[PDB]
Amino acid sequence: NARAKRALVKREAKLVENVKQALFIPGQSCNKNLHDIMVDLSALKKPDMKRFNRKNDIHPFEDMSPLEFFSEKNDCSLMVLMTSSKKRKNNMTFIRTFGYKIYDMIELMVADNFKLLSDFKKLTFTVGLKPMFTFQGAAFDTHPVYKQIKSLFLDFFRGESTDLQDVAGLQHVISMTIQGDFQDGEPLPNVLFRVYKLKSYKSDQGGKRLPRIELVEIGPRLDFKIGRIHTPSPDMVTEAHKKPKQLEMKTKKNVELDIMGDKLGRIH
Amino acid sequence: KAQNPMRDLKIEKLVLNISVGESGDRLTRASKVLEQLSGQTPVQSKARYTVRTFGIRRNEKIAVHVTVRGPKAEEILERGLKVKEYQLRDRNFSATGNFGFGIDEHIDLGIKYDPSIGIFGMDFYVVMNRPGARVTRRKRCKGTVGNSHKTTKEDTVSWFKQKYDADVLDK
Amino acid sequence: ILAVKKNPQSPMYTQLGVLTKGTIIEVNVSELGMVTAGGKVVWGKYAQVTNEPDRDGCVNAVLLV
Amino acid sequence: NLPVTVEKPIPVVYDLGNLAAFDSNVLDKNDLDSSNARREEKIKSLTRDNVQLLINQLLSLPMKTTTESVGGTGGQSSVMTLLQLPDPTTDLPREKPLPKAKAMTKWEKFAAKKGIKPKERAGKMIYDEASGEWVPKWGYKGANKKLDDQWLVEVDDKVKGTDNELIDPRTLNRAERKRLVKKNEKQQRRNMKN
Amino acid sequence: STLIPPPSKKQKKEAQLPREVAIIPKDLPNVSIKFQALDTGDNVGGALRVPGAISEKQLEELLNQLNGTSDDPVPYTFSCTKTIDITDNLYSSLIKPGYNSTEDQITLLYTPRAVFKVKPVTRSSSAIAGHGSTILCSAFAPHTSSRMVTGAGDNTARIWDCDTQTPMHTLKGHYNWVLCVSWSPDGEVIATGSMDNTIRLWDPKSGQCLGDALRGHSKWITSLSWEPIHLVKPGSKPRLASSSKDGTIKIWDTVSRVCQYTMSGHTNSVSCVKWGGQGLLYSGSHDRTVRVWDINSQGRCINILKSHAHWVNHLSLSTDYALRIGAFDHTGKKPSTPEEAQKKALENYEKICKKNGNSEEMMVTASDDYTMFLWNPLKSTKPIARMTGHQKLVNHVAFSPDGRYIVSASFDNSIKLWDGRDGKFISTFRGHVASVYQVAWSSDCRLLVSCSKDTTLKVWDVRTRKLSVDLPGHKDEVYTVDWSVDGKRVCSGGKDKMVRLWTH
Amino acid sequence: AKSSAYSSRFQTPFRRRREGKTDYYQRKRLVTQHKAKYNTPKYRLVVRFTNKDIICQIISSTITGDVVLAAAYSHELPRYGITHGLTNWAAAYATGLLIARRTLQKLGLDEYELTEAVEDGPRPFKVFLDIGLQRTTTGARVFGALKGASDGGLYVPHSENRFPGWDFETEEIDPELLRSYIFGGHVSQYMEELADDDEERFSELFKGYLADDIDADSLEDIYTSAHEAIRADPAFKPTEKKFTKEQYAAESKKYRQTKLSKEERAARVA
RNA sequence: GAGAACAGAAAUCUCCAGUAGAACAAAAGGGUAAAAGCCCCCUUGAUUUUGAUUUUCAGUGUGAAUACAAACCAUGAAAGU
RNA sequence: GGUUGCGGCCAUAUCUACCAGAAAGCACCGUUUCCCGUCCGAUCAACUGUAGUUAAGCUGGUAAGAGCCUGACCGAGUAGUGUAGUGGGUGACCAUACGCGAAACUCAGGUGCUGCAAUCU
Repeated sequence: NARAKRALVKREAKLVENVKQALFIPGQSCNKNLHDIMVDLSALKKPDMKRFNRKNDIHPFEDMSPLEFFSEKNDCSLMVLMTSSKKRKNNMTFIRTFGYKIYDMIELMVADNFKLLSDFKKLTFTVGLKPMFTFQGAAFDTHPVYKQIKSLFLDFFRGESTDLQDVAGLQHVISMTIQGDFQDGEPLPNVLFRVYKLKSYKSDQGGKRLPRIELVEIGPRLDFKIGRIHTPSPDMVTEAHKKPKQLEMKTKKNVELDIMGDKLGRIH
Repeated sequence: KAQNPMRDLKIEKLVLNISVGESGDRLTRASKVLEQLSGQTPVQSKARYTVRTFGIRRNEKIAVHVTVRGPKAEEILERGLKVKEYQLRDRNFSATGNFGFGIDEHIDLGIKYDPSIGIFGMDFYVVMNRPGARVTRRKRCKGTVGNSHKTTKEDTVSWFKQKYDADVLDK
Repeated sequence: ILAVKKNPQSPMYTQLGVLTKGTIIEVNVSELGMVTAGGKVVWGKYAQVTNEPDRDGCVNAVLLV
Repeated sequence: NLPVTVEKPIPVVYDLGNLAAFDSNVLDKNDLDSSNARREEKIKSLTRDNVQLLINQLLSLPMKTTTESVGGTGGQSSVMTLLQLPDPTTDLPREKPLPKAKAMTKWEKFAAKKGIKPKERAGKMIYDEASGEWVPKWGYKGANKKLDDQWLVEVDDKVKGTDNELIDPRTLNRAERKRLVKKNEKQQRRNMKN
Repeated sequence: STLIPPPSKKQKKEAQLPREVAIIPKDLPNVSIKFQALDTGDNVGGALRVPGAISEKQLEELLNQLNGTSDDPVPYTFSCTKTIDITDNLYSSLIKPGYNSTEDQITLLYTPRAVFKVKPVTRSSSAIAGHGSTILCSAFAPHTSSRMVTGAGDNTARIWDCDTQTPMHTLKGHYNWVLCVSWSPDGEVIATGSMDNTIRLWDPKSGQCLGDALRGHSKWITSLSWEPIHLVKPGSKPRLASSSKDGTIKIWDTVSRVCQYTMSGHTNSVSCVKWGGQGLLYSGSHDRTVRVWDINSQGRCINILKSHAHWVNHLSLSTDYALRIGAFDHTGKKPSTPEEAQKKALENYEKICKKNGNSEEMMVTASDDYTMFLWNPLKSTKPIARMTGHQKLVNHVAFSPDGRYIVSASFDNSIKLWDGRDGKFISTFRGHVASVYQVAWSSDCRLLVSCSKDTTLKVWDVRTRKLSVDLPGHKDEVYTVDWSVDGKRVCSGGKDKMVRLWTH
Repeated sequence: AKSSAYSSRFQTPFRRRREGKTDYYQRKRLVTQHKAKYNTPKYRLVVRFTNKDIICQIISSTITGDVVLAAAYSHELPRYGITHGLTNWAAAYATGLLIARRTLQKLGLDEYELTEAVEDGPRPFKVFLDIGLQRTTTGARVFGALKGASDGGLYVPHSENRFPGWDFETEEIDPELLRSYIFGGHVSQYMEELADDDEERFSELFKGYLADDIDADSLEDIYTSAHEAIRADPAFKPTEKKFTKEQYAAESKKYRQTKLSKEERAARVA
C-alpha cells in the first residue's frame, strides 16, 4: 500500500519534472527492419525506454484514445508507433503527449538507404549518458514542421537535465541535417539522422586546452521523409510552456544580494 | 551405462515424521524422543488450516520431523528394517523412486522405555537419487535432470534387492 | 548566542526570547574546532542554560554533546 | 596538426544547457542527395566543424573544483573538475500541467476569519504525571488508548437511568473515538467534493 | 549546511550569453627575453627573440640547447617578474593579462625541478588496529615504502607492512611510553627512545631486539638523530645522537654498544637534536638557546646562538631530507657496496649542499615566542633573518627537500610558507580549525601534508598555495603524520589507537 | 500433458535468465543507476569462481554489448610462482592484486583523452564490485579478490565486515587473522593438523606439496615472492599457441556433426 | 499425480510436473517469479535542522506554519534505494 | 570450429523422445581443522584437482510432434470507412472522384544471430 502510494506520488505532476519516458509500440504490420530500427532507437534512449512486443491496431490519425490509454497506463509521454503500409512503407509515428492527452504527432517514413547499428561494427559509447546535438538547416529556425522536428528530437534524446557535466561523459553526437535548403511550394527535403563518436587528439595550435576533434560514425544512419503532421492548439501550447516559478527568488527593484550573501538596498 | 559408477542409488535423506495433531506436552515429548533418537534437534511444522474435527486452530504446531543424512541415516534405516523384518509391499515405493513406511511403536527400535516418554509412532521416508542431483538444487545454472538418469520405482526395487536382499511382496 | 530554541516554561516565552534556567539555546562553536565525520566544520550547536541570569547577572550554559 | 578554429559565414548559436549547437548556413541539395557518393564525407565534415565549435564553447565554460575526498556524498571528488552548464535556452513542452493551487478548506477559511495560527508541532511526546515517563500522545502505544487497558473504570453517574448502563465504558469510548474518526473522514471527503 | 549565495537573473543571462574562446593568435610577434637563474643570478644567451606561440616544453628544450645539455635535459620552471609563473604558454601567461606588452622584454627566472611527480593522497587505504593506547610517533622506512614503524603509549612499537595494511612485528622491550622512533638512514636498524629514560635498537626483518637497552639518561628521551651515511666511513655503522629532558645529549656507538660523548651545556630541557651534514650537531632547548657542537672536537660546543625569548620548540636543516634518506632515492634502489652507498649519499647530499657558488647548510629554529629565526651558522653568528607573523607558538618547522621553502605549523590553526634562502614571507595556508601539530613535505617539493588537533589531515599544493584535499576519518586528535620517500603513501596516527594509511 | 494454448501463452524470460547465470535485477542497478547526474562512466570489477579457476575482469557497459578493459586469470599464477591452490583465498588475493597492477600499468596511473584538457592530474581508477550470483558471507574469496585489488591500487568502495577476522560482537576486525588468510595460514594450519592427526587423510590431501617437496612453512614465503613478482612485472603475456586458427577449426569440424539438407531429409522421410 | 500407523473428502512429511490459474494493489488493451508474494536480520530516528528562497499569518517584524532544496539519517560488501 | 566469462536482440532461443561430443574448458565428484550456515556441509562456506566418471549438467543432429517466427508484385488498393459536384429517386438506397485503409486464405521458408576478452589437441 505504501509502495503503491509512492508509485502514485512518483507519477503525479511536480514542479521539476522527471525525464520523459518513451514507449515503443509495434502496429498491425511490422518488419524486421522496423524492429531493428526500433531496437537502435531504444538503445539510444535507454534507460528511459519501454518496448511493447505484440501487435496493436493503432490508427493515430483516425483515433487517439488507445494512444492516450497507453500513455496514461505506462506513464510515458513519448510514443513511437512502428507500422508499415503500401503507401507508407516503414512508417514511424512519434506522438508527444501532454497531460495524458495528445499534444502533437509527427509521422516520418524511413528510407531504404539505411544501415543498422550492427552493420558498422564499431566501438560505441557507454549506456545511459546524455549526447550532444547538432542541427543543420535554417528550416529548424523558420519552418514550423522542422521546428517541431527539432523540438521533438531534443525532447526525445535530451535525457537527464543537469548543470554540472563530466568531460569524460561527452561521448557521442546526434546530427539532424536537412537535405538542401528548399523554397515554398516544393516538397519537404528528407531529414538525415546520424550518430558519431568523438575522438580527441592533440592540436599543437590550440595549446593543451582545445583538442582537435574527429568523428567516427557508429550508426544508425537514417533518412526520414516527413509524411504527416499534427500540431497542438495554442492554448495547449501555452499550458505546456507555462513555468512554475516557485523555486526562483522574486526580483525586486534596488535590492541585490552581494557575494557575502547580504541583502542590499540602493538609494537614489 | 549401468556399469558406470555414477548411476548408483544411495540414501539421499531419511525423514522421520511424527504428527501429534494436538499441540502441547505430547508434541514436546515427541520432539525430545526424536532428539534422543537421531542425535539432532527436530523441526516443527506450522498448521496450514483450521478444522474443528481435527481440533487444530490457525497457525499452531502439528508435527515434528528430523532429516538425517549419511551413515547415521544408514544405521537408523537398518534398525527400522530389522523392526520391519525385511518385507515391503510393491506399493510402499513411489513413482519417483522414494519409499516410506510407518512404525507404530518406537520401543521396538531399541530405545529404552520411560513412563514420561509414553508411546510414539513415526513415519520413515527414504529418498533415492543418483549422484548429480544437485543440478536442480544449486543457485547457479539450475537445470533439469536427464530422462534416463531419473530414479524410478523398479530401479529402486532392484537396488533394494541388491542391498538388503528382502523380497518386495506384490500384496 | 545564535537563537533561542525552547524555553521550558512556555512557547510564548520561547518566541519572546526569554533566557531562564533550563532554556535550550543555540550557540556558535566555531572556536571549539569541531569537525563532522564527513569533514564539515561545525559552528552551531545546542546548549542548556543552567543558572538564573536574573539573579547573577550572567548566562551560564552546558553544551549538549 | 590540424586547426581548431572553425570559421563559419553565418554565426552559429548554442544551447549549452541542452549541449546543442545550431547552424543555419547554406546547404546544397546536390552534395546531400542520395545520388552523390560524397554525401557522407560532406555531412561528416559539417558535423565535425559544428562539434568542434560546441566543444570549444564547453571547454571555455567555467569549471567547478572541490576539496572533499572520495567516499562522501555529493559525487564530485577532489580530482574531478566539472563544467558549469548554464540554464537551457530552448523551450520544450512539459509532460504534465503545473499543480493547481488547492482551494481553501472550511477549516482554513474559519481559521483565517478567527485568526487561528498553525500549531508549532514540536513532537508527539507528552509527559505523564501519573508515571515517570514520556509517552506518545497518539498512535502506536499512544496515550489516547490507555482507557482500554485501564484496570478499573468508575461508572459515570449520568449513564444511570438509561439502557446503556450495562455497556463497558471502554467499549463506549472506543466507539466514540471511531465515530470521531469517521466524522473527520466525512469532513475531508466533503472538502474534496467542494 | 550554510550555502553560497545563488546566482541571480542577470548572472544567469550573462552565463547564457556566448563565451569567448582562448585561442592563440597566428599573427603573434616575437618577444625579446633574457634568462636568469634564481639560485645563482646568472644569465644565459642575453636578449633572444622567441615566438609568441612558444610552449613550455619547447622553451625548456630551447633552454637545454642553449646550456648545451640537450642529451640529458633537466626540466625547469619559469617565472616572470609581481612574479608570475609560466603555466602553459607565454601568451596566456603574460601577454593575455596585458601587464607586459610584446615590445617590452621578458626576464625569465628559471629554477630546476624534480624529474618525477607525486600524486596527491586522496583516500584512506585502511584503518589498522593493534595499538592498545594512543599513537605517539611514526616513520617510514627510507629504502622502501612498504615498512612503517609506529611507537605508542602501550609501551610498544609496531612494524606495519603497508602493502597489505596488516601488522607485521611487535616490539615490546620498553617499560613506559615509546616517545620517539627513528629508522637508520641505511635502513638496517630502528632506534626507539622511550619515557622510561631508555633507548632500544631493533632489527626490523626479524622484529628483534639488539642487545640490552641503552641507559644513562636520567630523564625521558626527546629526540633521536642518526649520523649521516655520507660522513660515515665505509665498513662502520652510523652513530646515534639522543636528547632528553635532563638537558644532556648522548652519543652512542651501536657497533660496540657504548656511549662516546655526553654534552651537557644546556641549563634546561633539550627540545631537539639534529646531526648535520658538515660534522656538527645542533641542539635546541627550553633555555631559549641553540647550541652548535663539533663531533670531531670531543663534543666541544662551537657556538651558542641566543636570539629567542622563549623555548625553541623545533629546528630544521636545509639538507634534512638528504640526511634522512642517505643513499636511497625515490626508486628504492640499493647500492651494492658500502663504498658505493657512501659515494651516492655524498652526491645526493651535495645536490642540496653545494649550489650557487659555496656550500651552505641553513638552519631554522621555531620557538615559543611566536617566531622563527633563520641562521647560517658556518659563516656568521648573528641570525640571517627573523620570521614573524604567527599569533601563537610555532610548533613545527620544516625545510623543503630542495631547501627552497620553509613551512611553519603553529597553534593558531595556521601554516605559513616562507622563502628558504632569505626567509621572507610568501603565503598562509588556512583551513584548519584547531592547532596544527606537525607537517611533512612530499619528495618533489610540490605537495604538503599537515595533521591537526581537529582530527583532520590536509594536503596543500605548494605551487598554487591553496588547499588540495581535506582528509577526515580520524575519530580523535592526530599526533603524527609522515609521507613516504617514493611519494605513494601517507601514514597518520593519534588518540584513536588506529593507524590510518592514505594513498592516491 | 501441456496444451497448445499453454504453449502459445507461455512467456519465457531472457536467455541468460533461462540458463541462469545473470541477475538482471542486480545488473539494472549496477549499470543504469547513478549516485549523481554528472554523466560519469561506470566500470564493473566482475569476479567469478569456477571449480578450478578464478576470473576477474574490468568491464565497461556498452549499448552494443559490454567491452572488457582488462582481465586476469589464476592460470597465470604459475608464471609468478604459484603452482598449487589456484582457487583458494590467497589465490583470489593474488588475482585481485594482479588485475589491479595490470590495469594501473595499462592506464599509466602508477608507473588524448578529453579530461586532460581540463584537469591537471589523472583520476584514481574507480570500479564497482560485481559478484553475480554469489552469497555475501564473512570470509569469502570474492571479498579476498576485492582486498587484493584494493591493495593493488584500484578504488573499490567497500566495507570490511566481510573480511575474515571481523568480529560480529564489536564492530572491529582481527588484522592478524586477516593477514593469516592473506598469506594462507589456514591452509598451512590444516597441513600441520592433518600431518599430526591423520596421515591417511594427508596422503590424499596436499599430495602435490609432497610431490614437489614444498614445506608447510614456505607458503608465506612463496606468496610474498609471488606478490613481489606481480608488483615488479604485471604485464600480460599471452600463451603461445602451438596450432593455428584454421588448424583448430578443421580439427573441430572433423568431429562436429554435419548438417543434412532439406532434400536429403525429404528423401529419408520418403 | 503418486508414496507414508492413527489420518477418511480436510491434519503432517517426501518426490515430479507446475507462466503464476497463488497473494498484493489497480479496475491493462502487456502490474509483480532469484518478486512488488512468504520468512529472517538491522533500524523505533521519521513531527531532524538549515535556508538571504515560495505562499500565509503577527503590534511578540531574524518567529511559526507552508513549498522546495541542502546537510544528515537508515540499510547494504557495493552499485545504490 | 569447440569451450569459458561478461553481454545485446529476448522462443528461429520454448516443451517432449532418441543419438553423438577426440582435446581443452564447464560440470558431476572428494575432505569438514579454519571463515561461515543450516534439523541435515542437502543449499551456502572453506580445502585439495588429490580418488574417478563423461552417467547427468551443457552443446550439436534427428521428429510429415506441439508451439513459434519471416517475406510476399497473396488476398488487395479489397471489405469497410468521411466529403462531393443538384446525380437520379415525393420512396426504404444505389455506381462514381478525392482521402484512409485491414484480417482470414494461398505460395515460398526457418529452428538462433551476434559484440568484447581469454583458451584449445
